[PDB]
Amino acid sequence: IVGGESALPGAWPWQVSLHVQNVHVCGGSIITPEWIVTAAHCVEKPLNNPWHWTAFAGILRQSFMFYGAGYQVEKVISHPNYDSKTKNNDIALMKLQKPLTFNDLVKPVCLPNPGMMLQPEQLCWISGWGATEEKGKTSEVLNAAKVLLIETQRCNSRYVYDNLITPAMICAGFLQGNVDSCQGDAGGPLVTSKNNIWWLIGDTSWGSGCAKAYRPGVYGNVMVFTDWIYRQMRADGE
Amino acid sequence: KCSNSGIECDSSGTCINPSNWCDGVSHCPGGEDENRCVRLYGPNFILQVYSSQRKSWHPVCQDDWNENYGRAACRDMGYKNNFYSSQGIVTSFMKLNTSAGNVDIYKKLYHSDACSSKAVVSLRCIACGVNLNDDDDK
Amino acid sequence: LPDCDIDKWLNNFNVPSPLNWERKIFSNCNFNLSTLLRLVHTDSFSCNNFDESKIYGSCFKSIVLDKFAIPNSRRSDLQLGSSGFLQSSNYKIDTTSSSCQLYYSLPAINVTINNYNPSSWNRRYGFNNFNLSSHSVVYSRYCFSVNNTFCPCAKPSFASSCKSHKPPSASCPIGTNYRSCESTTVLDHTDWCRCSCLPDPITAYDPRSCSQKKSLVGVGEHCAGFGVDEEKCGVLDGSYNVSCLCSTDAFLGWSYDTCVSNNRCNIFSNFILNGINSGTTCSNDL
Ligand SMILES: *[C@@H]1O[C@H](CO)[C@@H](O)[C@H](O)[C@H]1NC(C)=O
Ligand SMILES: *[C@@H]1O[C@H](CO)[C@@H](O)[C@H](O)[C@H]1NC(C)=O
Ligand SMILES: *[C@@H]1O[C@H](CO)[C@@H](O)[C@H](O)[C@H]1NC(C)=O
Ligand SMILES: [Ca+2]
Repeated sequence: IVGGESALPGAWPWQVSLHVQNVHVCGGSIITPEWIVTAAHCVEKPLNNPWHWTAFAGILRQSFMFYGAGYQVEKVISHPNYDSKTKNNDIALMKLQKPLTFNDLVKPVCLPNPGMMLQPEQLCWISGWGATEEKGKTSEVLNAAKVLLIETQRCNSRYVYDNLITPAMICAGFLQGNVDSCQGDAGGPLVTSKNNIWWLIGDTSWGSGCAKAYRPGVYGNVMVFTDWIYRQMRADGE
Repeated sequence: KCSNSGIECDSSGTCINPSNWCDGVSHCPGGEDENRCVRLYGPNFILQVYSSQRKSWHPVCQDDWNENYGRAACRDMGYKNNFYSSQGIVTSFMKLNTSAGNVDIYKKLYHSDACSSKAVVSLRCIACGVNLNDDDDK
Repeated sequence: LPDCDIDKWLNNFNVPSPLNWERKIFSNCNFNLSTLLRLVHTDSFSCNNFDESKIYGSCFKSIVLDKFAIPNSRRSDLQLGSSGFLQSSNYKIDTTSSSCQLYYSLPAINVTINNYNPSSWNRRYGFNNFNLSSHSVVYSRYCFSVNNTFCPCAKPSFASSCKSHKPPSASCPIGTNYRSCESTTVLDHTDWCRCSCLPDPITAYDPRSCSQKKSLVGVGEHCAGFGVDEEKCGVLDGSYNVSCLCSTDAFLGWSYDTCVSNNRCNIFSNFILNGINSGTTCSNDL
């Protein structure tokens, strides 16, 4: 995260660090004791083998993420309409082999419902262990920052992203920059507060640079992917 | 992709009749027509069920509604045995046919015009959305 | 018609530790809440997902009672949603049900703490009792589970072929696999043996080789068992003539602390309210 501050324990209990070969690569968001929402570009082949992924919950520092403190990922499900060139439908689910234990440090975030009636520039939060500056290294501590929703019509302007933002994507951040997700935040949560409840409205997807002017962050529209998520969890219960 | 043909199954553009959506029998190739028939609406978690006779979403009457029915709606949405809260809350509705048998949950309800309890069903299938309550700084 | 007598069960001088917490289901009886809090030396009584004033003059299907003594240094762990040792490794408080938490105490002079390891596989391989001072209360910091095929001793035939880092060995019970070891060579050093769960299952560099798996307790569950240092199960050059047995100090990840403050042992109790306004567990407070 560029432009954020260090996060406290329990501030973001759904945030998880996803390690491939015990190195942090992407973030995720807990929705059920055994399901985690993340980005599909994080798990492109050959990184689709669920045996390679371990998830760390409730831990705020990367050096405290010893092997064995993480949970073994059992299954990885990329969106079947995911396009790697346009980053369209950049959403993926991960199932844990053993369910988490919820407490003040590990809690799920609510999946969004239809008719949320969000504001055009609704105040949101992003979080993750991504770099704090462009072309930086994975941050040690969990960071979080305030971003505002950017109307897709404005984000699709010829001066921002020329009709590259699809209905499966939403924009957040600032058209002046300074605050944005970055390298290592992919799959991380984009959450807002309404009715005293935190909702997962986006997963960190793509963008041009980090916190640059006219280049806000693009996130997967989790509301659009809501039907697909429910269908996947419904099938695993079997 | 199914405007002049029906409702898109999302199974590579296959279309079926809107009357066959959430009608109990699986027509779509992947059953997409019979697995997303129950949802939660708005920031107040208003329980809704898609009716096939009317081809639209409608809230649920609190008449004879209990916890087991809410857990059956949560299993239908993919939350498995998870359940958190359920209560009544303040025009086409879905009254609850008690003698419906061992049928899908969204079929245990029939369309009506009013609920005798005056309240619709609010449902939360999992305890989520709670974090650190920040500070008291002005 | 009969009396619940909850106060007598809560005032029994044989108090368990959080490791071996006890449970009593109260059903089909009549209870007086106001006299209950009087007969027990109540310190605090709050409720979660339930308001206390609606217990007086109400019927429930059953009232489930869990209780255990409180290690003084671990009182903060009993806060709802705490990630402390008590709820991670001994008793996880159900935060979803309608519950009530009761803190009270008994005279220390008459209280005998019952520290008992509930792990079946811990007792199978050497663990007998905690020989601790009076009023000391055992709590686990980490729990580990194993399959039925578990055994912590390396095979005597394997150990005999170790030129370096020879593991202790003994015979394992029938139906249990031996400790997974491996004869390895590095540089010119040959028969350098490498076994699992090293240095110990708590700080294991590779937890995937250790058959002992970390496990947090869930609601209604007990501790799966203390992790065992497998380098202390069996003896060096032990034969098949020696049964696999771990020493007392091979069991790790547990501590203890007294419950006595102001000459009284502090006790925790969790109430579970099942089926409000339904059942035959009625209140006589009205
Ligand atoms: C309830 O369902 C049963 C079983 O199909 C049916 O016979 C009955 O007519 C239904 N009642 C109403 C009021 O819909
Ligand atoms: C506690 O022990 C003392 C001394 O052994 C005994 O006199 C006393 O009666 C006991 N307390 C109770 C409540 O029985
Ligand atoms: C032992 O338990 C582990 C837990 O990870 C499980 O994978 C395995 O199938 C069980 N059985 C054996 C024989 O290892
Ligand atoms: Ca159908």
